[PDB]
Amino acid sequence: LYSKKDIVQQARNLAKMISETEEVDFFKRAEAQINENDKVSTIVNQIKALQKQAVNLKHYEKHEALKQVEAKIDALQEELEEIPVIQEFRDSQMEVNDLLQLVAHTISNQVTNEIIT
Amino acid sequence: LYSKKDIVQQARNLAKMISETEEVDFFKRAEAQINENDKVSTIVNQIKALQKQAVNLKHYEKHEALKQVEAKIDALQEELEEIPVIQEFRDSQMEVNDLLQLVAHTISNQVTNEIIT
Amino acid sequence: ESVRLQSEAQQLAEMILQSETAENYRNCYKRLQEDEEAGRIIRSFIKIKEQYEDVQRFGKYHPDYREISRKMREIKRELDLNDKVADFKRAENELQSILDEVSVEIGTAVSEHVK
Amino acid sequence: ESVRLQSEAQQLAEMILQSETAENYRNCYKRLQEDEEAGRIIRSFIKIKEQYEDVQRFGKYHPDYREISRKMREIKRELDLNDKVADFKRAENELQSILDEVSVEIGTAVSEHVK
Repeated sequence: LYSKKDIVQQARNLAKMISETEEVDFFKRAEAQINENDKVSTIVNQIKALQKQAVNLKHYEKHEALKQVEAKIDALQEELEEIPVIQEFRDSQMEVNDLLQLVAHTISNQVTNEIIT
Repeated sequence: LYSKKDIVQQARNLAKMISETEEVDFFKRAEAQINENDKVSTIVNQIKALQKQAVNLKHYEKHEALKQVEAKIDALQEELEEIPVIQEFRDSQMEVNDLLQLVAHTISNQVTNEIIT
Repeated sequence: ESVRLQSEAQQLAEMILQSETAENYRNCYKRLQEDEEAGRIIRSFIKIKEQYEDVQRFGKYHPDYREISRKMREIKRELDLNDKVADFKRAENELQSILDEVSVEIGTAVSEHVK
Repeated sequence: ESVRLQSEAQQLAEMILQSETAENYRNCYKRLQEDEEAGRIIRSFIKIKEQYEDVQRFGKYHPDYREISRKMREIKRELDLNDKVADFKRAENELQSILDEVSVEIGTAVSEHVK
């Protein structure tokens, strides 16, 4: 019989064996290209400052002012979501997630079927 | 303005006005014919006794015996559900329920729409 | 024979509509709509809700699964303790009760009306 | 290149399967299946559940809406306090945890494996 430490180790290797995949490898590659992109870096800092300005407009109870900045932030995020480099990232992330899900499922399903002799 | 007593009275009349309908009138009529039926009266008393015998088999810890009677009760109810006189009743009950539902809905929906001027 | 039911259900509803519970519901909603910070909290809740749901369907592997879940819990707690929100949510239920006591009352004098 | 993943996920699962948590889950289920009064309660719960759901979709106007709802609550409370049931439901979760700690572990050394 095995303890939870044996099983957590066995899993930590499979996790590396999962980092050793096309999918994960693609992910890091799209991850590289988005902060390298100085249109993305522009918005993530434009909004970063706009977010900090909203903290002040919270203290300074100003309905119209805080929502002017709020409407400008939310729209700038949606506009940032239309950049193809982040569009690639969002997909690769999902593809990685699916493999992790599939792996996790194949495991629980073997266990849940085989458990009762 | 009206108190909850005014509104509960106004409702109690509409309730009578609902008892003054084809639907409710049909219901009582099918209700009459099922206890008048001495096949239904047979099973409802056959099972009534079988149910009381199960109380004894609860005290007297007897797996096989209590489930012999249990399997005989559940099947006798399903067999009772196949009687056309109760089949009629079950439908008329649903038809009455629908009018009550419709009435109740038409009321909440008027209120929920009209409430905000 | 048919209208006699609609007309009375309309009276009953128009009664509920010009009842104390209604005139209150109204004023509480007006107080909430006119309130701006309750608005700030509400607009936020709207944004976090969507984010939460997206992450929720993405699964527990998502980077901000833990965070967005806290952000969700926390914004709710801001509505929960906002007076104008709280006040309206109470006013909403008082009315919902009026509606149900009526629904029950309609059902009672039909069950007993058989005997 | 492909099998290398299945084979290791199968090892990990066969490990969980011959783990202390599994051998327990097994024996608790055997204890429950062999138990007869837990069976009496379970068979009942099965019947009440169906009744409850039927009444539930019929709406609050149903004659036994209140009753079947109590009957439901009460039978649950019989399972809740049945030792053999309780014991198994705990054993079920211990295993479910093993599964999730594993799921998390797979996800951790992928998030950090980027750096």
